[PDB]
Amino acid sequence: IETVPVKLKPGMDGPKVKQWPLTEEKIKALVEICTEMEKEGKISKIGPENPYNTPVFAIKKKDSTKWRKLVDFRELNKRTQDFWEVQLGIPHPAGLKKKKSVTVLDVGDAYFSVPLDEDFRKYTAFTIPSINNETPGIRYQYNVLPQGWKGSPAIFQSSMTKILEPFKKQNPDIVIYQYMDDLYVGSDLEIGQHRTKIEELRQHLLRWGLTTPYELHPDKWTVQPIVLPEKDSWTVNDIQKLVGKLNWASQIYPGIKVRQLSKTKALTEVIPLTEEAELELAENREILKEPVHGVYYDPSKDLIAEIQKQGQGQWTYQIYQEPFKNLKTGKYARMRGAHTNDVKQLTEAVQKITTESIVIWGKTPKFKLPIQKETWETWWTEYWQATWIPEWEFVNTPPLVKLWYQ
Amino acid sequence: SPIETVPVKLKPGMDGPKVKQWPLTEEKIKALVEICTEMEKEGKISKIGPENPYNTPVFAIKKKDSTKWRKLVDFRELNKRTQDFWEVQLGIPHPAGLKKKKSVTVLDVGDAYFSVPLDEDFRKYTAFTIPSINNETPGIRYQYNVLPQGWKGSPAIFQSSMTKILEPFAAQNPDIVIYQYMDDLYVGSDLEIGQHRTKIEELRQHLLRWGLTTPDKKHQKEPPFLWMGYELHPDKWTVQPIVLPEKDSWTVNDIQKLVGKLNWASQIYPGIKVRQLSKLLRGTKALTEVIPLTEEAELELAENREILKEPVHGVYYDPSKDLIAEIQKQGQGQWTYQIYQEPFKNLKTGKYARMRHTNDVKQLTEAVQKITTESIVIWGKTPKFKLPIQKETWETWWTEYWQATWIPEWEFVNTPPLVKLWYQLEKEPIVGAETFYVDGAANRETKLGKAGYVTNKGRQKVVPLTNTTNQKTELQAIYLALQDSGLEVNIVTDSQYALGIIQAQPDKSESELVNQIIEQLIKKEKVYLAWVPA
Ligand SMILES: N#Cc1ccc2c(Oc3ccc(OS(=O)(=O)F)cc3OCCn3ccc(=O)[nH]c3=O)cccc2c1
Repeated sequence: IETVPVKLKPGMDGPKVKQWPLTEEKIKALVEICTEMEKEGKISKIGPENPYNTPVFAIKKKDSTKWRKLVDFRELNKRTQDFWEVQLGIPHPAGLKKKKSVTVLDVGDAYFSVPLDEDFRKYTAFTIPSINNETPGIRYQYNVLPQGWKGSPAIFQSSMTKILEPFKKQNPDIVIYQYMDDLYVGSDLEIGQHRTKIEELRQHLLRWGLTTPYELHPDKWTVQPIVLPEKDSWTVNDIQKLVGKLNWASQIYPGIKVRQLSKTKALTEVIPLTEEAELELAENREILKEPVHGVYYDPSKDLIAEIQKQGQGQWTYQIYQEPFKNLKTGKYARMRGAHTNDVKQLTEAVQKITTESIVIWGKTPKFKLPIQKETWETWWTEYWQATWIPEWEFVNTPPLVKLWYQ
Repeated sequence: SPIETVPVKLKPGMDGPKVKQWPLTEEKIKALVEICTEMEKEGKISKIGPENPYNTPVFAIKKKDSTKWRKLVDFRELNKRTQDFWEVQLGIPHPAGLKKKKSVTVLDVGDAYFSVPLDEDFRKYTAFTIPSINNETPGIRYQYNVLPQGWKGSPAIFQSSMTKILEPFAAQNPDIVIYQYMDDLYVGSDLEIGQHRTKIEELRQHLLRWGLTTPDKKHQKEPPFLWMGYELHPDKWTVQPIVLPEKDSWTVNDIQKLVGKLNWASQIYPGIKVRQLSKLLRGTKALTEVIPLTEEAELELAENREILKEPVHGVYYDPSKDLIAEIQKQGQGQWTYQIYQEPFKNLKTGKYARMRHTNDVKQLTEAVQKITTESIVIWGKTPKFKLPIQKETWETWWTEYWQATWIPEWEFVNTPPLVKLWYQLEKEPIVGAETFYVDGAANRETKLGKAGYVTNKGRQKVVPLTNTTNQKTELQAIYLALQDSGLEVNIVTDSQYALGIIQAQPDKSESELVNQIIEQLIKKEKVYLAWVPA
């Protein structure tokens, strides 16, 4: 099979990203994985004439007791795919977000059966690192379509469309969308009917040579409503926090009636709700009930996700592209009795938000994560169960607005 | 020389060097021809002249004299034009991470670059010229067959070549560990000394069969080894002796160098401080201006002079015995730590300083993070921690902090100064306590301002302020309300800045006002701060 030629964006040079230091455990797992890969043709050792590099990591995908290699191809994706969303794009179905159940099948192993353009392999270099700078580091490049690269499913989509065509014929109501290594498969069936259909698709893929080794429900109540507290008795400081919350929402919603509620008592003194005050409160709860105006998804600008830690395992998030023009807000919360911690919750939340973002727009967002950069860079792999990796950056000034999104 | 070459191409769309050969003395020309025929005799440079349009300058000099001159080539114009390579050793192994071997040998490899071949189709770009008498007579033209001295590709290609030559001997000798550095090999083994020396001779012979020469005498001086500013003894490591100078005046350069040597020493000497001594550097980047030493910095320099008077050593790493790090607070944002496996000899030491209103527990957490990173680099695992903080203190801080934080396996140590939380604001307002509606304001131009309060009981104060800012007066209003209230007080400000600073629960600051506010918040019993729009 001939190779699809890959000529990346003019003037752009290849990735030159440093490799993170790793635990001995993970270095050993990487050496094992890569020795089998070299033995099978998928990667080859390289020399000093190849200056590029692309980070690698060891994770455990889908709660397995066996390791898995994860290549961070973000830099190479920006440097090639920004002309391979154009030349070889995969169109994103606008109806996948509307099916009542959506399952995510991993179909990554597929790419390993297709060779990669020889002139391109240089740019898939990666270093398995040594401890204490003791040995040079082991240098590989790919000879087959690598998982994690956005060009692989692009190149493979002709094959994927052909393999899937008999199923798509037998099931014309089902939606199938390929994001990098996963088919997202949506249906309006009962959950058991849906599971039956998903296993039929598994066996259809299998009897065509695609090995494949947890459902979403995107009737998920898009941008969530904020509610004012409801109380039998209203104190001075209750009126104060209510006023302050309602003034912050003047940035998102325009028509919050304020003055009737703004009219040197002690904080704990209970002030009775005026007729004009309860009038303004009702008008404001109503003007909050409805969704926002002018909020439309622009497909030229990037998506932005912000997360806030709420305590007791709760986390709120907003996804937007213009401030206060939220495209989607929601709330994540880990298991009630499970042994979890902050960074575990942050990682599962980032993953959940990214999957939602794929289902809805076919793009991932850039995260503004509430966490020390070096902490995240050290611990994010320990719970990362996904094969893609979103862009991110770190917040260090806190929201003195914390409750306003709870 | 039977070594497989590495293919090298030029940066895309460039030609080779066509530089001028600015002639020099005839005696230099004679010395150059002597060394050039002696280097051709060994096939390192072959002489082909006619159809090569490329040229690179050549100079001659004597530095370390065996009664002989030496030839060198300014390869700048060629280096600028050749492709990038895989970089280099990107840093140094730390001695604390080495594992003791019963023997180690150092092997300096000889004319390393000149005994590794250069890719054939690239050799034309190394071409250079010798003139006779200022272009009155033509000169002789050469090119290189081997890695030229100081060319961009020589180090990484020599590393790759040496690694490949080593791996056959490495595979017929799994009991032996070979480490590479720019020109050296370090060979360690737990073989009996006679066997270790037989293997070192076998390795030398192996390398000789590939063109690489090696010290034929007794090998590089026995331990201790003076390597990369370290001293490596068969059972310990330390830094090479660090001598701080005593002088009257100090330029910014001299304090830069003193701060540097102190940081270097801090990896094994426990207790070194650099806070008040580099507070001098932040002023500007002017190189030769003389800086007056402060009194704090003078005590700091003396204090380091003392803790540096007696030598200290570190041990090497035992992978069978677990890894421990223990942390201590020092002072003005300064922390130290020790990493050990046993109680009388550290693997290494170190210090953490704060960069930027700060908090002790958050600072400890950043120290744990710096150490965790270093541990993963040096040894490939993370230490178990010994921290001067209590599980309830820390559990309280991280359950309330706005960032996520990873709190590794840690055990509490009761060495003072303990790390604690000194005050905690109320979550809900306080019944029975006075309420202070505080505000403050300055003027951007006149730098005059006011701070004041009105309380629900009818109490009112206004105090004037000179040389202040809106934020300074905003905090001064809160300070007034704390000064003039009882042990329970509700305070109401319209200053996001103020509420942010104070809600951060800082412990100290480089701002005396916030320190007085902190001492009040410690003195008070229940304080509920609250915010309203301006
Ligand atoms: N010039 C120079 C120089 C010399 C030697 C170096 C060096 O030796 C070693 C090589 C492999 C080793 O094996 S390993 O890392 O466990 F796999 C362990 C090693 O020396 C660590 C323990 N040590 C050290 C000295 C000693 O006398 N006695 C002893 O015990 C390592 C790095 C840099 C070196 C630089």
